[PDB]
Amino acid sequence: SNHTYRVIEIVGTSPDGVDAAIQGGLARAAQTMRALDWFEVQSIRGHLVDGAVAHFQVCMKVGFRLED
Amino acid sequence: SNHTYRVIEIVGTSPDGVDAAIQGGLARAAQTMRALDWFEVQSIRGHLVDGAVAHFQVCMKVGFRLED
Amino acid sequence: NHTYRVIEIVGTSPDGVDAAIQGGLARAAQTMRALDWFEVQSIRGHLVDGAVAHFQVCMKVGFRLED
Amino acid sequence: SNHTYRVIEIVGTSPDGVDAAIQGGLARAAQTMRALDWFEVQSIRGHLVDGAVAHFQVCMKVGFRLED
Amino acid sequence: SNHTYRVIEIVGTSPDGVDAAIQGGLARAAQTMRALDWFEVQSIRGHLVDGAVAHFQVCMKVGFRLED
Amino acid sequence: SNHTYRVIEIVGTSPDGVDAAIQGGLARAAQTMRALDWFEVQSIRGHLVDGAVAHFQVCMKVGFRLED
Amino acid sequence: SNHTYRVIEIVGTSPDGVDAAIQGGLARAAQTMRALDWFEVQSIRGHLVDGAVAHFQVCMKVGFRLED
Amino acid sequence: SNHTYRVIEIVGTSPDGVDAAIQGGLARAAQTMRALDWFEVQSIRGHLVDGAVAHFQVCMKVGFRLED
Amino acid sequence: SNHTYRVIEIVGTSPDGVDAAIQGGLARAAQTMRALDWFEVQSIRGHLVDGAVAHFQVCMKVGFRLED
Amino acid sequence: SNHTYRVIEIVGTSPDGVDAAIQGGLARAAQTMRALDWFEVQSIRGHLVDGAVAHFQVCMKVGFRLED
Amino acid sequence: SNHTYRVIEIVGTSPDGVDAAIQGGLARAAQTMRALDWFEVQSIRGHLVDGAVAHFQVCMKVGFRLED
Amino acid sequence: NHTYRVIEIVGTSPDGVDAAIQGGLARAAQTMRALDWFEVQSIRGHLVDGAVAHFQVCMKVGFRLED
Ligand SMILES: CC(C)(COP(=O)(O)OP(=O)(O)OC[C@H]1O[C@@H](n2cnc3c(N)ncnc32)[C@H](O)[C@@H]1OP(=O)(O)O)[C@@H](O)C(=O)NCCC(=O)NCCS
Ligand SMILES: CC(C)(COP(=O)(O)OP(=O)(O)OC[C@H]1O[C@@H](n2cnc3c(N)ncnc32)[C@H](O)[C@@H]1OP(=O)(O)O)[C@@H](O)C(=O)NCCC(=O)NCCS
Ligand SMILES: CC(C)(COP(=O)(O)OP(=O)(O)OC[C@H]1O[C@@H](n2cnc3c(N)ncnc32)[C@H](O)[C@@H]1OP(=O)(O)O)[C@@H](O)C(=O)NCCC(=O)NCCS
Ligand SMILES: CC(C)(COP(=O)(O)OP(=O)(O)OC[C@H]1O[C@@H](n2cnc3c(N)ncnc32)[C@H](O)[C@@H]1OP(=O)(O)O)[C@@H](O)C(=O)NCCC(=O)NCCS
Ligand SMILES: CC(C)(COP(=O)(O)OP(=O)(O)OC[C@H]1O[C@@H](n2cnc3c(N)ncnc32)[C@H](O)[C@@H]1OP(=O)(O)O)[C@@H](O)C(=O)NCCC(=O)NCCS
Ligand SMILES: CC(C)(COP(=O)(O)OP(=O)(O)OC[C@H]1O[C@@H](n2cnc3c(N)ncnc32)[C@H](O)[C@@H]1OP(=O)(O)O)[C@@H](O)C(=O)NCCC(=O)NCCS
Ligand SMILES: CC(C)(COP(=O)(O)OP(=O)(O)OC[C@H]1O[C@@H](n2cnc3c(N)ncnc32)[C@H](O)[C@@H]1OP(=O)(O)O)[C@@H](O)C(=O)NCCC(=O)NCCS
Ligand SMILES: CC(C)(COP(=O)(O)OP(=O)(O)OC[C@H]1O[C@@H](n2cnc3c(N)ncnc32)[C@H](O)[C@@H]1OP(=O)(O)O)[C@@H](O)C(=O)NCCC(=O)NCCS
Ligand SMILES: CC(C)(COP(=O)(O)OP(=O)(O)OC[C@H]1O[C@@H](n2cnc3c(N)ncnc32)[C@H](O)[C@@H]1OP(=O)(O)O)[C@@H](O)C(=O)NCCC(=O)NCCS
Ligand SMILES: CC(C)(COP(=O)(O)OP(=O)(O)OC[C@H]1O[C@@H](n2cnc3c(N)ncnc32)[C@H](O)[C@@H]1OP(=O)(O)O)[C@@H](O)C(=O)NCCC(=O)NCCS
Ligand SMILES: CC(C)(COP(=O)(O)OP(=O)(O)OC[C@H]1O[C@@H](n2cnc3c(N)ncnc32)[C@H](O)[C@@H]1OP(=O)(O)O)[C@H](O)C(=O)NCCC(=O)NCCS
Ligand SMILES: CC(C)(COP(=O)(O)OP(=O)(O)OC[C@H]1O[C@@H](n2cnc3c(N)ncnc32)[C@H](O)[C@@H]1OP(=O)(O)O)[C@H](O)C(=O)NCCC(=O)NCCS
Ligand SMILES: Cc1cc2nc3c(=O)[nH]c(=O)nc-3n(C[C@H](O)[C@H](O)[C@H](O)COP(=O)(O)O)c2cc1C
Ligand SMILES: Cc1cc2nc3c(=O)[nH]c(=O)nc-3n(C[C@H](O)[C@H](O)[C@H](O)COP(=O)(O)O)c2cc1C
Ligand SMILES: [Cl-]
Ligand SMILES: [Cl-]
Repeated sequence: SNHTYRVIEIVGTSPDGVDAAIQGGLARAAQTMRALDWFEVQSIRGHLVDGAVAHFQVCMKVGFRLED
Repeated sequence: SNHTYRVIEIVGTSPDGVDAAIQGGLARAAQTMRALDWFEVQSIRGHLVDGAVAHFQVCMKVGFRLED
Repeated sequence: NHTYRVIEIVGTSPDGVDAAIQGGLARAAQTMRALDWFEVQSIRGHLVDGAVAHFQVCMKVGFRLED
Repeated sequence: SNHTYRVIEIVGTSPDGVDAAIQGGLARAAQTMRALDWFEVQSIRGHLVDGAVAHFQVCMKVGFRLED
Repeated sequence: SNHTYRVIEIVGTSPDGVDAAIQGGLARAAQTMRALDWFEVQSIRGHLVDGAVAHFQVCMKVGFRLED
Repeated sequence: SNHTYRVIEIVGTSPDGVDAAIQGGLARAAQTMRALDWFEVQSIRGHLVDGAVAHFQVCMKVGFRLED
Repeated sequence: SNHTYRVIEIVGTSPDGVDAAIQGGLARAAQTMRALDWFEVQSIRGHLVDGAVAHFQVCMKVGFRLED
Repeated sequence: SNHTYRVIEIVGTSPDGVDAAIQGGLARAAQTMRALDWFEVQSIRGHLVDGAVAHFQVCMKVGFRLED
Repeated sequence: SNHTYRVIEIVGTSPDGVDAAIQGGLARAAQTMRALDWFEVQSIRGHLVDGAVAHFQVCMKVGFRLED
Repeated sequence: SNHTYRVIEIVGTSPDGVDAAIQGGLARAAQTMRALDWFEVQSIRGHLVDGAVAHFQVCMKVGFRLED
Repeated sequence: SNHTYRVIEIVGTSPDGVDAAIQGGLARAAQTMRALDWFEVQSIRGHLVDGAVAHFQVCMKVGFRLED
Repeated sequence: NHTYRVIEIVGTSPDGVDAAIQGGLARAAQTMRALDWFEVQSIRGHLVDGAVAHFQVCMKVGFRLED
């Protein structure tokens, strides 16, 4: 037989930067999901409070292997 | 950093128009989902019957804050 | 089994997006048969006196080809 | 001689729908700008409060003729 | 009212080609999902081993009718 | 110093696959049109009947040389 | 008014350049079509012979107002 | 620090072609803007009158170095 | 309804990285603009000198609420 | 590790179909290139003769790991 | 039942225009490469010196038949 | 006057996006001359044990062609 994958979309956030947002988001996914394989960034965004980046926001597609 | 969002995709439908289709799709999401925050229209389509629009169909991405 | 044709039109209306969509499809319906679906390609409009004179909705329209 | 146009980007908002957001945004532009000619929609979005569309948000490119 | 569709994203795989990969992914979705209506290919990819295609990988959006 | 080409859009269909759907569409185009030169796939879609692919649907742009 | 427009797709060609390719195609559309209003360039392509550009090929969408 | 660039969008027009339209728009921008560095074409369009191109219209993003 | 936003485009730059480029561009915007609300990265580019990155350059759309 | 990959672009062709076109091109890349890892389909095109598909043409990006 | 094509990317430049920039790039490609078949413009850009276009820059994809 | 070549590479790094970008350009710099610019095409990564094993940044890299 042959594997099928599922691709969900999440947004990781961090006040520090793009990498921390990515990893922040993936950690929350890892808490409940198994067989996480890859991610792809869809967009990089952020919210500004008093002229400053309050949160970096990285929208990601996340691929994991489907269990039966 | 801590907050993570989930982005699901739905198609709202209505015979009345684009707004009606958007609000009908979102309304079904609100029956089961919590902390809904935003939507984005991916496309606007429709099925035609008797040379007129039977249903407007608006495809939407919908973001909500993930609970623990 | 069936082959479909996809043509591109622009429906316009001073009232809004729905009316523009419908205005355009109705003109298509006058001459074309077996119209099945549509997809909006863009939503534009012409402005006069700083207000929307016409909403213009570019659509692709799919209909089943006859023999 | 021959005309040049300027293309700015705005987001109109309304709690009623897409058309009202478009027109809401264009009215604010008209208050200060002259020779407004066309617009194109870049995206349709919205903010959700208690499962409901609080504001429809329509990001638009707006073209106007440049004065000298 | 009038239906709302849910649109999920999966990746079908097969060593045999694009069709088999497509039918492979959908067969896994059909094991657990009801009222599957349509699919759209997002991309066609593959992993290569020793200079030959090990698996075709077809990423699909898949739309089904939501139950209450 | 001369020729102009026309580009029309069709959707070929077939229960057998992507290739069959491509050829099925082009064959209909070949019944009436002359000097067909190239095609380009715009999208691969399909309708699902109780979990299986009923019809593969391949949307194509088809280019042909215009006669005077 | 509440006019409807038709958008067709053509490829104008010329050995001289992009401009010449655009007007070559539009002239051919102008031989049969009425109320031509606008064009939009989709792509700029060409064919190479002996390491030179034999023909510039400009693919255009051409919008015209439908008569009754 | 290190510079920030501003990126504006204009439409150059000319009855003569794409180059002249491009140079036309930039000449108007250069009348009032300083430290113009680059441009990128977004689209090439035109208005048609009596079956012929009245004006070429080239939409450009234009980047200049911000002063303090 | 009433609130309207403006979306300008800027390129932040830094020799240090992507985050640094983002924050430097936004910082220049905050010196003169008020009620900044969000940004979106349009692209990530850079200039190379001596076979290394002299400056990271992140192109950003930046939205702010229009005052009366 | 901290490997770097090279992505090249090829068009595989076959009169038989899409799958056959993909593997035709990959086999030619496999005749000279080492550590081929993945491909992504960019477009599916073809040439028409006598109203039939003479050659399926699949444009692919092909990623391989750079050696030292 | 055979040929494979290679697709490389170059940027032709010229102070005279888009066409000249296209031909200038292809001529360099013609100096070393054989069986050049087509090109496609990816983007039209340019560098500005004190308000005027210094160099038009046309990025192209260039396709040629691979020899054995 | 000058013609440029645009190649596509993927720089990787377990540390982040910048390090991935730089890791990739450095490998390019080992063999290529007159490297002038880069553009990021995508940011991806491989996951192991539910954490980022490698950040992968696909880039187009422009360099001036010699004669
Ligand atoms: C609601 C939601 C955010 C909760 O996610 P979460 O809190 O992060 O984690 P979940 O509660 O989903 O738990 C993960 C589930 O996937 C399962 N799972 C984890 N990895 C898996 C994988 N590799 N393959 C198959 N199943 C897996 C877990 O066992 C668990 O299943 P269970 O609940 O049946 O025991 C998420 O499930 C979701 O967004 N679902 C979609 C909801 C939707 O489509 N909305 C409808 C509105 S119209
Ligand atoms: C199946 C499905 C259509 C049903 O959606 P629904 O009828 O709108 O409601 P659900 O059954 O998902 O219930 C909502 C869930 O979200 C959870 N929830 C709601 N809002 C949440 C939020 N803000 N954060 C975290 N969890 C939330 C609820 O607790 C509930 O979970 P539970 O039933 O396990 O306790 C939908 O969940 C779905 O499409 N998900 C799976 C699709 C899929 O990927 N299938 C794989 C086939 S290959
Ligand atoms: C700040 C801003 C939002 C204010 O806009 P507004 O309140 O809606 O209206 P403005 O204050 O701009 O007034 C319109 C101006 O354009 C002029 N104008 C109007 N239509 C015009 C047209 N057809 N052609 C030329 N000028 C025109 C008006 O005369 C007025 O000029 P003036 O201020 O020199 O007297 C807007 O000007 C803007 O976003 N500018 C860009 C700021 C920017 O780039 N940010 C830099 C941060 S890095
Ligand atoms: C977890 C997952 C991989 C498992 O998928 P699966 O093994 O193919 O099938 P599931 O276990 O989800 O079962 C499908 C569910 O949808 C329901 N269902 C099926 N078709 C439906 C439809 N047409 N309408 C409404 N509900 C439907 C089924 O009853 C079942 O619900 P149940 O588990 O409460 O009984 C998949 O559900 C998924 O990717 N969910 C989203 C997880 C997610 O978003 N993670 C968040 C991490 S941040
Ligand atoms: C109506 C339609 C679906 C029927 O297509 P079809 O049955 O496959 O083929 P047609 O009946 O059009 O026949 C093809 C025509 O093109 C001509 N033709 C074929 N190749 C040609 C060529 N390369 N150069 C010039 N003419 C050519 C044929 O001679 C024939 O013309 P004729 O019957 O007037 O002599 C199709 O023509 C179409 O989609 N037209 C556009 C419809 C439209 O835009 N409607 C607007 C609604 S708002
Ligand atoms: C066949 C074709 C190439 C011939 O085009 P052409 O030589 O440039 O011009 P045509 O022969 O179509 O003549 C132009 C038509 O448009 C009509 N016309 C022109 N402008 C019009 C306008 N503004 N509004 C309404 N009608 C208009 C003319 O009356 C004429 O039709 P007529 O022969 O009934 O008088 C072209 O019409 C075409 O590609 N049609 C579509 C073919 C198609 O879809 N095939 C499907 C294959 S599956
Ligand atoms: C109004 C507008 C059309 C007029 O443009 P214009 O006639 O070509 O030139 P302007 O009058 O704006 O003059 C350029 C300004 O930029 C300044 N400037 C020029 N180059 C600069 C640079 N490199 N860095 C910083 N400032 C610069 C000039 O000093 C001048 O400022 P000043 O008017 O305060 O003296 C144009 O400025 C515009 O589109 N602005 C945005 C309006 C807008 O966003 N509207 C909001 C409606 S909701
Ligand atoms: C010229 C420019 C670079 C200077 O930007 P800057 O140095 O960052 O600061 P500005 O000079 O724009 O000053 C900020 C303006 O925004 C206004 N403002 C700030 N935030 C605002 C907000 N939230 N809502 C409304 N107005 C606001 C300020 O009052 C000020 O206007 P004023 O100087 O007329 O009183 C910039 O304004 C610009 O690029 N605009 C014009 C570009 C253009 O379109 N030129 C046309 C050439 S064809
Ligand atoms: C010219 C070309 C078509 C010939 O390709 P080909 O026949 O398939 O194979 P080549 O002749 O290049 O040989 C493959 C090379 O890759 C090298 N190689 C293979 N896999 C490798 C890898 N994983 N890592 C590092 N090197 C590898 C081989 O050593 C061989 O080089 P060598 O001749 O020094 O031993 C192709 O190399 C090409 O298109 N090059 C680019 C041309 C170009 O950019 N022209 C610019 C015009 S302006
Ligand atoms: C290095 C480079 C810029 C030089 O290009 P150039 O000076 O215009 O041309 P080249 O020196 O490569 O000569 C073209 C080669 O392709 C061959 N060639 C030309 N047409 C061919 C064809 N259609 N089929 C097969 N080979 C062909 C030529 O014979 C010559 O090969 P040879 O010298 O080994 O006999 C170019 O080859 C290139 O961009 N290569 C890829 C660089 C790269 O990917 N670097 C990785 C850094 S991480
Ligand atoms: C000029 C044009 C807009 C007129 O459109 P219209 O007035 O709305 O409708 P038409 O005049 O084409 O009439 C509809 C045609 O489609 C046919 N038809 C309707 N539905 C059909 C379907 N489902 N399948 C096949 N044929 C169908 C009708 O029989 C009629 O053909 P007929 O005139 O030979 O009897 C025309 O359709 C068109 O845009 N064709 C293409 C123009 C073109 O390509 N020109 C090339 C310029 S270079
Ligand atoms: C295999 C490959 C990755 C090796 O890359 P590498 O090890 O990083 O560097 P190379 O081995 O190519 O060496 C760099 C070349 O570019 C040349 N060069 C460097 N900078 C240059 C520049 N600015 N302009 C022109 N030439 C340059 C060098 O002189 C050298 O050529 P040489 O080997 O003839 O002396 C190769 O460059 C490649 O990917 N080529 C294309 C592969 C291909 O198209 N194969 C077809 C398969 S179907
Ligand atoms: C993906 C693809 C794109 C092509 N684009 C063009 C084009 O834009 N213009 C053109 O004239 N020919 C185009 N062609 C046709 C090629 O020029 C064709 O392969 C060539 O003319 C055949 O000659 P050969 O014997 O060298 O292979 C394209 C072919 C393919 C496969
Ligand atoms: C915009 C464009 C796209 C093209 N795409 C392809 C293609 O994908 N595959 C191909 O083989 N030829 C392609 N071609 C080349 C055409 O097939 C070419 O115009 C034709 O073969 C020339 O024959 P003719 O005498 O009928 O004009 C393309 C040409 C143009 C202008
Ligand atoms: Cl998506
Ligand atoms: Cl933009």
